[PDB]
Amino acid sequence: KISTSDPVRQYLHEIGQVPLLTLEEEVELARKVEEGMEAIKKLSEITGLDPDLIREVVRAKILGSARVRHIPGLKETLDPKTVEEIDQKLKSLPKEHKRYLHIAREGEAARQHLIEANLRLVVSIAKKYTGRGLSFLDLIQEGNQGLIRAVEKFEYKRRFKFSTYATWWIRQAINRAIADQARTIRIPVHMVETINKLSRTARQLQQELGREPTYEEIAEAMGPGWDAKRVEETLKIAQEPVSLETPIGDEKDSFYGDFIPDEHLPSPVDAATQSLLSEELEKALSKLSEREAMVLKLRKGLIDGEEVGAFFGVTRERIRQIENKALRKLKYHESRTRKLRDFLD
Amino acid sequence: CACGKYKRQRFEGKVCERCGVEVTKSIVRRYRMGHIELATPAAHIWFVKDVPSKIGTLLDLSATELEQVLYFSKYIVLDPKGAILNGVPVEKRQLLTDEEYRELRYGKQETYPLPPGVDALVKDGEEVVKGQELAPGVVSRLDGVALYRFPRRVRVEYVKKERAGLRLPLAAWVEKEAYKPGEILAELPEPYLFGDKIVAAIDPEEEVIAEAEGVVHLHEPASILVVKARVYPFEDDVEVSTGDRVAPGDVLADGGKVKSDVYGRVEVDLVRNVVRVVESYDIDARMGAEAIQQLLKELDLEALEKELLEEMKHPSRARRAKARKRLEVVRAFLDSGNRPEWMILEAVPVLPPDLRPMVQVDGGRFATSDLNDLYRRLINRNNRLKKLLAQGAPEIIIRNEKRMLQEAVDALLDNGRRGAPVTNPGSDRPLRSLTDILSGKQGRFRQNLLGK
Ligand SMILES: [Zn+2]
Repeated sequence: KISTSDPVRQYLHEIGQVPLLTLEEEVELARKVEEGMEAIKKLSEITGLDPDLIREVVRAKILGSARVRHIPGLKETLDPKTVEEIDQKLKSLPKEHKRYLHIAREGEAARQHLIEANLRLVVSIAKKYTGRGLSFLDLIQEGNQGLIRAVEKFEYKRRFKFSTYATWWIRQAINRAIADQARTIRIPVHMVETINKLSRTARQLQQELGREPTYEEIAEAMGPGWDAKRVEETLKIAQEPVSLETPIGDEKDSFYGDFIPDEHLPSPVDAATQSLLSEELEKALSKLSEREAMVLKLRKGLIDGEEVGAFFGVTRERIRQIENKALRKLKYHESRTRKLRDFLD
Repeated sequence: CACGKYKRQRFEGKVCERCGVEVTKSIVRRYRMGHIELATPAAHIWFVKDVPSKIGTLLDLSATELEQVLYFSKYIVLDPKGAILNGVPVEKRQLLTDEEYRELRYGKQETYPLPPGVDALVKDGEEVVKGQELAPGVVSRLDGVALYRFPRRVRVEYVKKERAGLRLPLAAWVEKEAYKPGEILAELPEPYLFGDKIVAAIDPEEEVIAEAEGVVHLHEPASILVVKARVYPFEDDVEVSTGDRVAPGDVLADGGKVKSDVYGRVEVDLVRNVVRVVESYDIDARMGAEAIQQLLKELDLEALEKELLEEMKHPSRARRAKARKRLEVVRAFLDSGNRPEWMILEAVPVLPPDLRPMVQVDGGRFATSDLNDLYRRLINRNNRLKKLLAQGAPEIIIRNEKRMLQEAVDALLDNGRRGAPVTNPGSDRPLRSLTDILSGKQGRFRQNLLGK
């Protein structure tokens, strides 16, 4: 039906059936998550397999079958045979190392378990970074990605609990998202805060003047290197675009995007131009010397805009020689049979 | 070209060595198509929400409600097989809820009831919890009445200092007597003069005792797992060695997913050789376009054609009428044209660029075809999805996103059929959906005839 409610209910229901106890459960899971790490690494140590491979195989066996490997990550790990081979060596690990295998999986689980339990935490946080320009669900989702981030770095050895830790790692993820996706024309985090400070300042300035500050105040109040050109520029980037498709005039049925003209396209007038220009330019180019004329015709009209580097083997003296003498005979007879004079431009 | 290696008409049909640009003006920039590759498919709203759900009609599902049910949220439809019961056999095409679904795959019943104090229920439960098979309605005796009303075995968790006996290796290291030397026997204090057995009652925490530093004095859970616990399984090589050997060899998978006999999950507790084996089995449960993509490929329209042919002329008017409407769609599909697996979306065509401009206006204003904000919607979601799968994946969050994703895929195609997307606070306006472009108030075919 309506999407917010359903997810809310969805995780709230699961937290409702499994919140994590203050100390015990978060401690428990944590301990298991870390042992998994220590396990996986020791596993890479004895198998010679990359911790990345050991991590993905335990993931498959605990989180999902061939289905989750094939669709998400295209196909480099054979759906059945590949992962299985890896699990076999894990079994072969006698009593000593087999232990790390069994631990890794259980740890992987714990992880995923703690992640579930602390989803209310995200939404509670994400709840306040609402009106920033992101969808509540988008916001929670990024914040969610943030909690997963915290899970990788939390050191249970250092007594503090995951609550305060997740807060940071989540708030970071959210604010970035807000800065990276909110606008249609991407704006770096610095420009963002910049804009916030700019806005905030315009607020304190609105406070007393009764005059929406000229870009003079803003410069001053802002700080060290702020000037009128700077603020006029920032607020120009601050305005989000407009809907190319928008109801205009009397909204009866007006759509904004038809009114903008086109530039690259040669309005007939220009196509006719290129025709005569090229035909006449082509006639002159032939009744001459295919030497310094093509040099300057090709150097100027074919690739990019170098007198010396313009002519093949013949130096500058013959260049200027024929350039200026051919260019003028060409111009002065074109003066006789006036075809070019009427500036095609 | 972009960089300028080749710049005129002589070589009009060739591409640049270091950068790819074949040319004739930007009209190419306005007619070319790009695509987005979707993580986990989603489906066209054009085919799912027309009155006759072209997919609901073809796939005999609840033509209008079963779809909506599995599509946007998590209501699973058992796709191929799922041996374990609900009370009745596996429902080939029927759908179930998260709750009951949950009850299935992990193990019949989950009951975690953890005791209030340290000595009353912690003792009732412990005595009957570790090796004793606790029958249904096991009346634990102290706070109120701890009621365990379900199946097979039980696993308790933590304990204080009322008296320590028969528990796991946690406390072993604490009182160095038994883990340092063989002194657990003399640990029984004064009557030994006239497996775990500790002192009369000396330790009260869930700690490590170097110096009582790594601790956690708290509560004690007594969670009843309804699963069958095997301690000494043996070796029989008919099928591949199932379960475990006495103590040495353990062929079972670790403690997540392992199918041995009709029972299909296997947890492992290396404490006592205890191979926890839960009972539910391979139950293909899916929700979303994923589920329908499968169902759609599996169907041999010829069979359903012939099946409906018989259903059509033989039974009475109620079910045969439905069958005639359902044979219509199947006919054309096979007749001439293309085959029906395509209705599902996993590759989203993207409209050209110049047709969804980004332009400089007055003052320095800009203007872009609404389509572009929608596109970003999808691309962002689709990407957040990929990264969400890779990072690790807690179920709720992945679906949560998949939902958004779906929604998004609707947005560009057609907006408003299900909710209406809005550019941020400024105009509560439906971002023109590709649909609205074709039909719309003042759309395409429309103004294709109003005038040029
Ligand atoms: Zn190039």
